[PDB]
Order: sequence, then C-alpha cells, then structure tokens
Amino acid sequence: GAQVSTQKTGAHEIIHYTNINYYKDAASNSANRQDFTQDPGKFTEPVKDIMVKSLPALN
Amino acid sequence: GAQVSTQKTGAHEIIHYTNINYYKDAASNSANRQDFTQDPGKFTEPVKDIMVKSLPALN
Amino acid sequence: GAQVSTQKTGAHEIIHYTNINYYKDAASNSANRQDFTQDPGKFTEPVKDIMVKSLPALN
Amino acid sequence: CNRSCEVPTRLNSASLKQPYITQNYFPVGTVVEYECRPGYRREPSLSPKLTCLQNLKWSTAVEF
Amino acid sequence: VVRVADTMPSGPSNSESIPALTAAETGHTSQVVPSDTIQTRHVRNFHVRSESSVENFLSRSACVYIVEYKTRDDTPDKMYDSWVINTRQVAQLRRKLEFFTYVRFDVEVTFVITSVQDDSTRQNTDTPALTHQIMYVPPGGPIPQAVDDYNWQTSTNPSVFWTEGNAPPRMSIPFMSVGNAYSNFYDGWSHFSQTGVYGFNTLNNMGKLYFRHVNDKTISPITSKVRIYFKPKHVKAWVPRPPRLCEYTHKDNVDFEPKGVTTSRTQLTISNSTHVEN
Amino acid sequence: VVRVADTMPSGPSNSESIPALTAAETGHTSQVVPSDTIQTRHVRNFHVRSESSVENFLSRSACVYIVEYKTRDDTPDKMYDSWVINTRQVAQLRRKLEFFTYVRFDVEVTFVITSVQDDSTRQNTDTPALTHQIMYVPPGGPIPQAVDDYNWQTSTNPSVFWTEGNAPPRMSIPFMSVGNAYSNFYDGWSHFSQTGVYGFNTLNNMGKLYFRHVNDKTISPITSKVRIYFKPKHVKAWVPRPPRLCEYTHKDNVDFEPKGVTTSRTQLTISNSTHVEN
Amino acid sequence: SDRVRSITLGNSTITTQESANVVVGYGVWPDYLSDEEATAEDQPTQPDVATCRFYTLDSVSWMKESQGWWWKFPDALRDMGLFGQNMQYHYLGRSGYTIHVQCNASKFHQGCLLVVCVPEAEMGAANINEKINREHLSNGEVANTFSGTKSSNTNDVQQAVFNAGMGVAVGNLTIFPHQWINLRTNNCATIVMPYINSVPMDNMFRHYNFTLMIIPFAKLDYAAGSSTYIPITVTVAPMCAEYNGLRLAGHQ
Amino acid sequence: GLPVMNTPGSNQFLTSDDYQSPTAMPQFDVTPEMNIPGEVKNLMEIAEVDSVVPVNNVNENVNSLEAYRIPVHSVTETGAQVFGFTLQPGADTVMERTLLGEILNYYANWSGSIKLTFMYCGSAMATGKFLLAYSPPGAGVPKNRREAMLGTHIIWDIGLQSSCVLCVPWISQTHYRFVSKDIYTDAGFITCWYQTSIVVPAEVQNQSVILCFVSACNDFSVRLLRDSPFVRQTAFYQ
Amino acid sequence: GLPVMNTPGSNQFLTSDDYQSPTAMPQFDVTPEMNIPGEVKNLMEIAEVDSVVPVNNVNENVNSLEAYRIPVHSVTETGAQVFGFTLQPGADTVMERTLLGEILNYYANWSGSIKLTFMYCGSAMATGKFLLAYSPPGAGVPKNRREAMLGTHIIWDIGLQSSCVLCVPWISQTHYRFVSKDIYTDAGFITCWYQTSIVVPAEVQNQSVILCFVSACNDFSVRLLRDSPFVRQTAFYQ
Amino acid sequence: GLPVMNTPGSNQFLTSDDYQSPTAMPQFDVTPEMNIPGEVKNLMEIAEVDSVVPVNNVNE
Ligand SMILES: CCCCCCCCCCCCC/C=C/[C@H](O)[C@H](N)CO
Ligand SMILES: CCCCCCCCCCCCC/C=C/[C@H](O)[C@H](N)CO
Repeated sequence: GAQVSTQKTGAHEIIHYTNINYYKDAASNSANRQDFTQDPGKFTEPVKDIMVKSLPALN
Repeated sequence: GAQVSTQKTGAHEIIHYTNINYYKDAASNSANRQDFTQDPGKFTEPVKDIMVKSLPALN
Repeated sequence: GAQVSTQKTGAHEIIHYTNINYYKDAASNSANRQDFTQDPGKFTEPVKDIMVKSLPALN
Repeated sequence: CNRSCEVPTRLNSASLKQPYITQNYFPVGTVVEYECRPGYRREPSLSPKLTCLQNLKWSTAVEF
Repeated sequence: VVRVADTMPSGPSNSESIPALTAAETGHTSQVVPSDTIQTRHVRNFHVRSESSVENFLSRSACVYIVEYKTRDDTPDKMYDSWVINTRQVAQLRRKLEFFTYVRFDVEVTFVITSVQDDSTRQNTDTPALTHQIMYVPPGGPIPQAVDDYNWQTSTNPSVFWTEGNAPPRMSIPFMSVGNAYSNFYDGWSHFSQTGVYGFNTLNNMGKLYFRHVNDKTISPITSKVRIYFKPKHVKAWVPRPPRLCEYTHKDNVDFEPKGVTTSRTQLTISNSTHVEN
Repeated sequence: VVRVADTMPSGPSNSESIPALTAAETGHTSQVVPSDTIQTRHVRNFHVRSESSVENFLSRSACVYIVEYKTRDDTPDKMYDSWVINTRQVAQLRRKLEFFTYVRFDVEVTFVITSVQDDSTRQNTDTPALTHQIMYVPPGGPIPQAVDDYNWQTSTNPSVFWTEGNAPPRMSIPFMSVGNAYSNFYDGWSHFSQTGVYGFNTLNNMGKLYFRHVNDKTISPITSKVRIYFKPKHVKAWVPRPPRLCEYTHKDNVDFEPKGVTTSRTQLTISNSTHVEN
Repeated sequence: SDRVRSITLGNSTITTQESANVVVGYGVWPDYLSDEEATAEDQPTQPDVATCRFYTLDSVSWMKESQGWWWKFPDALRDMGLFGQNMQYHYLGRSGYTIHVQCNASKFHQGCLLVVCVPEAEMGAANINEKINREHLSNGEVANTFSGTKSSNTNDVQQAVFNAGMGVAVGNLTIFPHQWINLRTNNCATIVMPYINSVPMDNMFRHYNFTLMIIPFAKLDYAAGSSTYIPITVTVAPMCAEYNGLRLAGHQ
Repeated sequence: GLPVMNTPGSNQFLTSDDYQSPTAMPQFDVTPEMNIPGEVKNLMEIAEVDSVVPVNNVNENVNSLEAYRIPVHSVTETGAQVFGFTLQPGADTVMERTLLGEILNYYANWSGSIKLTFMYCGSAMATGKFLLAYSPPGAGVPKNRREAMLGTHIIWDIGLQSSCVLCVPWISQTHYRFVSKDIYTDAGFITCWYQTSIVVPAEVQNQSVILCFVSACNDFSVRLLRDSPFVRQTAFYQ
Repeated sequence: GLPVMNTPGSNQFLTSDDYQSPTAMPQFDVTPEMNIPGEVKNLMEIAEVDSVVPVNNVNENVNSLEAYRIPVHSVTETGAQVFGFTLQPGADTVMERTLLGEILNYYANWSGSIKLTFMYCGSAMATGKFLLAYSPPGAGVPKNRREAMLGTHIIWDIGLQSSCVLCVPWISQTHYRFVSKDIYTDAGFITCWYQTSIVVPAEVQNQSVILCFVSACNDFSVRLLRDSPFVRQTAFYQ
Repeated sequence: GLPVMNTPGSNQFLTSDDYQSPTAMPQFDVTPEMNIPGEVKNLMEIAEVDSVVPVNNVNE
C-alpha cells in the first residue's frame, strides 16, 4: 500500500521516492511540504466592481 | 500478505495505512480499535409488545 | 518504486542490485558512480577547419 | 537580607552609570540605567533601562 | 464509520400524538428525539462514538502491583519476591473491570524495572549491568525457595531475561481461563455444602510470578523494583453493572464501609449567588 | 510544481492606457507588471515559491520552555517540576505563531534531557543509568504532590519513559482543541458580565506536564534539565496579521512598552559618503 | 460615472456622490450559517429587516491635532433598537456588517484618513502588569481616543498612535480590509465584513469581534477662513444576522 | 545487512500503544466462545438507560433513601418553586454519582442532548400540573415563574400516563462542553414550578413524592479519556 | 532476524525532520473543519499587499505618526530633491520594519520586482509633477536632476488620479540578492525630484504630504529560512 | 516489531561510502543550471592533452 511521488529537484537540468504509512492515526503522518499553490486574490484586489488596470478606475 | 485499511481522520475536510501480521498466534496481533458498531436495543426498550412512542402505550 | 541496475563486475568471465530512494530531497540520494561516458573533443582537437591526420595539415 | 538579583547584564557596548556600578543588593522593581561605552553613540529608539522582575532576573537587554 | 444520529427539522403540532407522556413504570427508557417536543432545524451531525467503545475504554496499560527485592541481604527471603496474579490490588483497573460482569481478553504485559543503590559504608563500587529474571509458574507447578535453587532452570516455565539499560520487556498472553469468560463477580461458595470461602476467590487460580537477580551476590546492597503493567486487548464484555460507589477494603471480597449517595447541598432549590456585593 | 509568473516582452507605447496612474484610495493593491512601464524582454523564469509556504515556514522544531528538577533535595518540591502548557514563554515561536490569528495543526513533541552532577563532598560515585518519566495531565485530572505519590501510576494518562543514552523521546499529538481552530488572539472576557480575566488566557486550558526521576533517592545530588520541542505540522492558517513591533512583557497578555517605528536617520535625503578622502 | 453609489438595506438608504469603490471583505459576502457547519440544535431566529438596517453612531470632531478613534462593534451596537434587544435576550449570535464612514470637506481642504476593520484587536494596558476596565476598551457608541505620546492612566489602554494599541507598526495595518478617506477624492469608507471567528456562533457581550479604527496619517490642515469644524460620522448596518438560544434579559 | 536509522521515540514505553508482541504460551488452544446474552460493544449503550437522580441531597438525606424523593404537596399559593439544579453531568453535585455521571467522569468532553423523566409516585385521585423548564445560560437563575416560562419549558399534566419526558436540546456555540467546571462552557439550569397545585379529595394523603430520572439521547458523545476524580487508594489492598 | 546495518546519523535529533511518530492520543476524534474566510496558503500572498513606508524617520519623527509623512511644498527653484533611500528591503533603515521587510527578514535570499506607490494627500487645487527614479548601482548616488533622469524613471502628473506606481524591475547578474548587507549584491537607489513645483491658488495651504507604499510583484521569491535579527529575549516571560 | 540482526560492520565510518543521508535544508530550491562551456566528465579527457616536458633539468 505504498505511494510514489516526485522529489523536489532543480530546474533546467522527476526522480521518484516512496512512502508507506505505518500508523493508524492521521496525526502520525509526515508533514505535507509539497503543496505549492496560492491565491492572492482575496488580499490583493479585495474589492467589488473589479478593476481593469488599463482604465483610470475612477470617474 | 498485507492488508490495507483506512486511517481514522477528521470530518468535513480516506488516507490508507498498511499492516502485516508477523507471529503465529492470534493473541499476538494489534488491538482492534476500529469497530464502531452498536445496538442499544437490548438495554433500552427491553420489553415485549414493542411500544410505538406516539401512542400512550397504556389502556 | 524500486529500480534495478547492474553491478560493476570484471570482464571476460550482469549481476543485478536494487535501490530505493527514501527521502524527499534530491541531495539525499546516493552518489552516481556509474556514468562512464566522455568526450575529449573540446580539449584535444580544439580547432576550426578540422584536420585529417593523414594530410600534412599545412600548405 | 531580602531577595536580590544578580549583577546586571554585561553588554559589549554599554556600561553602567555611577551610582549603580559599585553597589550590590538589587531588590525587585529596581531600575538601572546604562551609558554608552567610550567609543559609541546612542540609538534613540531604545531606552537603556533594566527592571529586575519577580523571578530575580533582569529584563531583556540587547544593544543600546 | 458509524456517525451519530442526526436531527430532523420539525414544526408546530396540535394532535393526539404525545411523545412526552410515557410510562416509565414499564422498565422502558423513553426514546424522545429532540425534534419531537420543540421545533428543531436540520443539523447534519458528524460526531463519532469512537473513543467510548469497550476496546477504546479498556485498552490502556494500567498498573497492578509493585514488587521489591534486594541483591544482598542477610535473610534469604528478601533476595527474591513473588506475587500471586490477580488484578485486584489497585483500585483504578479494578473499578474499570468491575464495570462489567464477565470479560474475555488477551493481556499484553510490560515490566518497568528500576534499581536503587541502598545505603552502606562501602558505597563506591564499579558494578556491571544488572540482569533480571522474571519467571511465571502455572497453577500447580514447583515453586522456588531461594535464589540459588535449581527450580529456576525454566525448562518448561516461560521466563524472561532482561539487561539493565534496554527497552522494557513485553510479552502477550492469550485467554488463560477454564470458563467461557472471566468472572469479575461470583456469588457462590467453594464447597458443595455451601461452606468454605465466599466470592471470587475460588476462581482466581492464575499461578504466580517470581523475580530474582541473575547475578551473584554483590559486594553492596542494591534493591530493584519491578512494576507489572497489564494491558487488555481483544476485549468482549457482557451483562453490565452499576459502578462502585464505596471504597475497596480488601482484594479477596467486596466488603465496604457504607458511604452516602453523593455530595450534599444546603437547600433543595437554586437561586442566584448570595456572595459579596454589586 | 507551480512556477512564478514570467516576464513578457514589450515595446514603445503612446496611448490612453495608463497602468501607472491608479487609485490607492480604493483599498486596492495595484497589479503593475514590470512589462507595463518599461520595455522588457522575454524572461522564462524558473523560480518556485516553495520555502515561503506556511508549512515550510512553521514546520521547524522550535523550543518553548526549560524545566529543572533534582534527584536528591531536602525540600520535596524540587524533586519534580511542572509546566502548564502554552506556547508563549519563548518569543521566537510566539512571534511566528502571531503572524496569524487562527491556526490549526498537529504537534510533534521532542524532549532533550540532560543531567548534571551537582556539587557535594561525596562526589565520587558509581551511578547506573538514570530513568525519567514524563507524564501528561489532561485538563481537570488529578495532579501529583510528591515523587512517591501513587498518582504517577499512569493508568489512563499518557506517560513516556526514557533511559539515559538513547535517542530523545518523540510523540505526535493531534488537534487537541474544542473550537474549530486555535486562537492566537481573543478580544473578550471570561465572565458574561464583561468582567474577569481579559485576553487569550481564557482559551488555553491545555493541561500540564509532570517530570520526575524514576529511580529512588540517590546518594549524591544530580539535577536534570529537559527541553520541550514543539514542532507544528499539517498546518492551516487564517486572517493574517501585522508582525509585532514592540517586545513582549508577559505570557498572559499583550502588554508592551511603546517603541518607535524604526531605526532613525540623520537626514531625509541621500547623497554620497562624506568619509575620509580620495 | 462610477462615483455614485446607492446602498439599500431594510428601510434605510445611503447615497454618495463622491464614492470611489466599495470594498467587500476577504472576498466573502455575508451569508447565513449552513446546516452542515452548525452546532446548536434548536431553530435559529433570522428576525426580519428589523435588524439588517443602518444605525448611526455618534460623531467625532476632527481637529488639527486629533490622533485617532476606535469602536468595538458587537458591543457598540448594544442600544440600537431590536439589534440591541435581540442581543440582550439571546445567548448566541452571528452577523456580518456593512460599515459606512462619512466625512466631507471642500476642495480647499487637505488631509487623509485610514479606515481599517481589525479582527480580534486585543488591546494592551497602559501600565504593564495591570487589569483593564471594560469602559476603557468599549464605551458603547462613544469613541475612545488614541494619543500621540504614551499614556499612563490607571486601568487604561496604552494609547499611542505609532503602535495602535496592539503593539505593531501602524503602517502595517493595511493588511486588514481597509480604505482611505482622502478628502481630495473620497467619502466611501465602505467595508463589508463577513463573520470571522473560530466557532460557528458566538456570544455578543462576552466576545468582541473586531475594531474599527480611524487614524489620520496626513493630518487635517486648512487655510484661514475655511470651516474649522469637520465632523466624522460612522454608520453601520448588520447583515445576515441570526440568533439562537433564547433566555431572559441579559447583562447591561 | 540493511541500512536502518533509528528514529527518536525508540526504546520508550508509551501507555496507549498498538504494537505487536510475542506470545509467552505458543500455539495455545483457546476455549470456545459461548453466546452469553447481553453483549456490550459501546459504553454509550449503557448511558442511554434511565437511572434515578439523587435530587433531595440536602445535608442529611444523603444517608438514606430520601435523597431520591422530591417533596410535593398542596400549596397555599401557586406559582412557587419545587426544586432546581445546574445542568452539569459530572461536575454538579446532584447528578454526580449517577450512571451517566459515572460513565461521564472518565471523559473530559461531552456533547448531545439529555433526557429527564419525572415519575409521579402519588395517589390515583391526586392531580395537578407542573412546569418543567430549561433556561439557557447567559442570564441568571430565574426567580419567578414568569421568568422561567421564557425558556424551553413543558407543562406536564398528571393523569393516567404518570411520567413525562423533558428533553434538553443541544444549544451551544462549541461542538463539545467540558465535563468539569469552567466558565467558558456553562450549560444552563433545570427548574420546576408549581403550575396550579396538588388537589386531593378527603381522606387522601396530601404529601407525595416525585422521582426524577436521567438518560442520554441517540446523539450523545464523549471524547477524552482521563482518570476519574473519585477513585482513591492509599495502600495496596491485601 | 533481518540483517540491518545502522548508518551514520542514527540516534540524532535534527531540527527540520520529516519523520513519522506514534500518537499519544490513539484514535482521537478531531473536531470538524469550518470554512473560515481568508485562508493563507503562502506567505507571499501577504507580501504582495501594500504597506506604508516610514520614510521621514529623521532622528525624532520615529516616535510619532510623522515618520510616514514626506514633506512637499512650493520651492523657489526647481530641480531640487524631495527624498531618497537605498533599495534594501530588510537591511536599509527605511523599509526595515515594513510588512515586506518583516516577512523578508526571516529569509536570507530574495528575488523579483518591487512596486512603490505614491499617494498625494494634498488639496484638490494643488498640482505639480515629480520625478520618481531608480538608478542601478555601479555609479554613485546621483546628485543632480539631470544625472538621475538617466536611470529608470517616471514623470508623475498630479491630477484626478492621485497615485502612481513606480515598478522597480529586476536588474541583476545573480538569480538572488541577500536580504542583509554585503557589497557583492548591492541593489540601487530610489530618489524623487521636483519636476516643476507645487502651484496653489490663494488661501490654500502650500505645505502638503506625500505618502509612500511598498509591495511585491507576482514574480517575487525568498529562499533561506533563518531567524529574525529583531527578536530578543532575556528571561522567560511569566 | 521486525526481527533484525545487526551484522558486523555496523556503526563504523568508512571513507568511500555510498549511503543515503537526511537533508539539513529540507525542500531547498536549488538555483538553475547554466551551460558553462568546457565540461569535464573524465580526468582522462585532460591527460590526453599535450604538455611540455622539463627535459633539461640538469642541477641549475
Ligand atoms: C513470563 C511472563 C508471564 C507473565 C504472567 C503474568 C500474567 C499471567 C496471568 C494471566 C493474566 C490474567 C488477567 C486477569 C484475569 C481476570 O480478568 C481477573 N481475574 C479479573 O477478572
Ligand atoms: C506524554 C507526552 C504528552 C506531551 C504533551 C505536550 C503537548 C500537549 C499540549 C497540546 C499542544 C498544543 C499546542 C498549542 C496550541 C495553540 O497553538 C497555542 N495555544 C497557541 O495558540
């Protein structure tokens, strides 16, 4: 019951590793340091009537 | 000869684990902490002529 | 998620080994001591108008 | 013979003034004050005072 | 995964349906859902009755007895120590087992062994690592009488050797009973004439443990103390029982001092607090 | 793998499109790409925002408190030591958690235990390997009062035994909170009349740890010091917060000495350096 | 033109002719609690438009040497009619808010305001190891005032503008939902806060949800002859409010 | 020859383990299992059963059966009070040593609704009404009958059906409450008020007795194992 | 019986581990997750938000709100200077304690472009132009207006749109620069120059205030975790 | 609980090892590789290049 992911590696020049979960609890697992997504659309641009960035956005 | 079950996890937001039995006796195994069924129908409602809960259940 | 390569052995008289990567980083892996290629064409013969070795290469 | 603190924290750029540099027996709540060691100048965003707390240890003092 | 029951929404009602009026004289616990008396809303409930199950309630490594024995004593009876196996000399695990009347389980046993150098004149020694032997005697076997007895030679008896500094010893033991389950409570006699000994003392019959230092007689006294940790697992239980109110007095009966029902009050109604001022 | 955004090439422009002139009065951070004001080139960028994520920022084993206790003292209160569990007595991990307002994580806990022989006359001993016990008490349980108390018998409380010379102890703990997340900041009172205690001290309620030597009273004093290392993992965080400027004063409030905004300067314009000579 | 904005809630209406842009929250619009995240079991009271309407707080006067003001909003709306009464008879409550701050001047005036909604603004005490009285934190509809120099009133909040009471740099407060009332071009300090807490419903008196702050960075400054009295009026409307756990009259 | 790195947490003894162990009695023949009636698979099958509440525990009646008897008689003025206690199963002195309280003191968090059953153990000619009321916390304890009729109440008519069920719903802001006493998870009050009176004919005894039960619903749950604060031992029992 | 060879690095405690551990609370029921608005998944979602720069920190204005107010007035001779600082977010005293600087002091390498926003908080009749200029390093600090117009500059006209954005691009030879001060990764200078003047009508105040913001672009990145040089502790907080 | 027997040669430090190790800087972002001209993959690419022989090394 193993699962294979990719190792973090350099760019411009896909090596795999293995992981097996041994314990019965979800707090026992290793930390998930491979989630790189983001969404800064709720902190920047937190407005109504979404602006255009080419118009003056007033008058 | 391994078997894969699910880990106990939180709700509202299926991770698997593995288990292999090594010894020849059934008393050697890990404890079965994942049986969540119940039946409180022999302690509560321990009667004959099973009641309805909407009727007065007398006369 | 294992990979099987060949062991370095003597000549004139293909035994396999196994390798599993355990850690999440590429710097954690074992050293790659099985790359035997070469190209001494940039240190020797570093010229333009590539010579023939049978001609006198002058006049 | 009340409870007393230690010698105040020796900084590598600040030394004590001269009612405090000699005398021992620092009680609780006692404030001491530092001056710049002679060749240095003051950072105006930091106040050079140290209060001894209830657990007989001085407050945090870093670089005045 | 078996979730708890949900709450269904309700509304006003004016009918001859009476969920509130029941008869508690029929030995019957009423099953009034909270949506039957007041108007409730739809609540999708995500709670799990996981850590209230009998396995999740009993499978903890509890403690049952402490055993002390020395390695250099003038009397030969304090150079080893014994314990007849019951689970009834510490009140916590005893009360937790006395929630139920009949139980059936396997026992995972751990010893936690600590040695203390006793006081003497020649207290500066250079002692190598101590080694302990923990021997189990089934009911009826031959018992040792000294530390150098040849009854310790463990040809059939299971015995466990341990060297100081490692992990504690641990072994599992299957269901060692002659009945179909264990008996926490036995209302009967030993002899057929209804005489003899009364209670659960007839049904223990578990044999006993023996402890000694494997090393020879040292030049300075060292006492060792070993703590037996029973840990029940693969557990089933039948015919439950009200929890014990009064305090225990002995290990071989249920005899007690009469305690009242609960903690007292000052009056039978409640009100706001009558302390200091506004 | 989510790379950073690239730079697209651009050229001259003379139009009514004005990316530079914005209105910062609308609570709006302008989104001016560097290819919108100057002429840029095509740069295929390979940078990864990996080690700035919340998991890569918080999942380090920080330190929270030091605990000292002796093995031979005349007073019975320095033979063991306790600590009510908070994360607010070391400023580094406290400030890193106070980047965010609500957090939710599991804790991987490591103890680093070191013993020092204290000063005495009889300092030449032959001491066996020391053994430590680290007992956790959930909020409301019974607390020990001595080293030989029978409240240490860990029948339900999780306790960890360690022998000197091995790897440090490590155990994980799940999300032990009653709310949907932890609260770094709580602007409220304890009592409904808006009295009582103010701040985050109402929401700690974590229980406490207890430490003792498993061995008996030795013939020479040895002090032991244990360092608790919390290490958060499986982390989520909500509603961020400006980082704290001033220095902390206590563990139960946010009270502070007023510090200025930043380090000062000598004048408001810059120029070349006015030091020694050519 | 997009300088005009009308906001209709209940039986009240605010029209602005020199608005700039309405901010709404962290991207989230206020909404009633779903029955998949709910904890309490009895039927909640979503009252009417009787509470979801604009209420006017008191006005503060913005002088040349004023420093700042703050409010505490589940406590500041405690006497505004049926919102205050439904606060006083229920145990749990839950509401978003639409805050509209007014301030006007002429074109010959200058000065800039910062209007932030700060969740969980845990205030610090003036003298360090000392309790804080409830009147110094929240004074109902009446604004409490920061100072310029550090303050040392007993049982009072440490009120310096360069630390904003909490102990951070005041130039870093633009991480919360905010706008600027620049008197050159604004009157639209509109901020639609969703409900932000770590429990799905909470008590109104025991817990303060957030704190409005009006801090003038570029101070009010004018030439001689212009109107010297410039008031600031704060109008607030709860949104999507609901209540649960009815009992007798609460703590005033 | 396998490359093995020992992790921290080696060679310890943790109490709640789930490891495997060798058997000291190898290939042992376990006796066959018998179908004993009344199997318990969950402790929550026990807590859903009625058990009598020692309500009248006023300072001497603890040492008798009179702790369970709640007094009721005919009153010369209606609108009075009958009894009252604080809804804390495991902290409050009234339902402390009950079956639900003794299951519930081995835990530290609880949730779900609680039932309350009132059996009128009086004459067959006696009649009267009561006001069984639950008031959520946030205000004080109600002091009149007209303040306690604002809560979650039920009016109970004594007739041929001699028992009623007051079901106390789950009104909270958190998913769990503590079984011990803290101010953040206060839980409310249970009071009972004379609605009219007790009215009896001639040569029938006025002073009768109401008995109170307690149980749990089908959505009741407990979370954190701890030791009970009632077990006390000084020396070994020998 | 497996042949296992222990490798070096056994029985140590390394700080940034990613190992597995046994649970001290087995089979614990975690409370359900709630959708709290405003989730942070990356610290770089925070650094892209505007925050005001304490530019006027000249030797006393630190202890007031006047650190954020940059002075501007009408000048009797054009071509002068307004302010200036050194582009080092985390080493330079100006943007040291900013939001980008406080995220950025827990790191040791940075890369990407940086935005700068200038809000004119003056009268509605006042008008004038400025020269917002960035000069890459290698030469000195520019001393005239005609030396600073050779860099990467923008001329900003004050009108109805009251704020401009100076976007400082990424001009480097290395992929990263250090957040601290070393001479190999110097980063340039930001200066502002009066382009014409401030021109006001009668009975309008001359002396006004410019406010400066700072943020990061969508290509900003940080690399090496270190501790901040600002946290300081002497004894435990009790 | 796995039965493991330690073999001889445990807990030594041999110089020419090829083992695996944990990383002290987890999930570190390595800078991208650049095509620098003149790559050496073998030392025998160097030894095949001419170099002058100091033949007349007579004593001064
Ligand atoms: C070599 C190691 C062997 C160690 C032997 C120690 C334990 C062996 C005895 C069997 C354990 C039975 C546990 C008790 C059974 C019943 O539950 C009790 N009488 C209480 O009902
Ligand atoms: C037998 C070993 C058990 C060791 C027990 C030590 C840790 C148990 C306490 C739970 C840890 C909670 C961590 C702190 C929670 C919150 O983040 C803090 N209050 C800060 O908000």
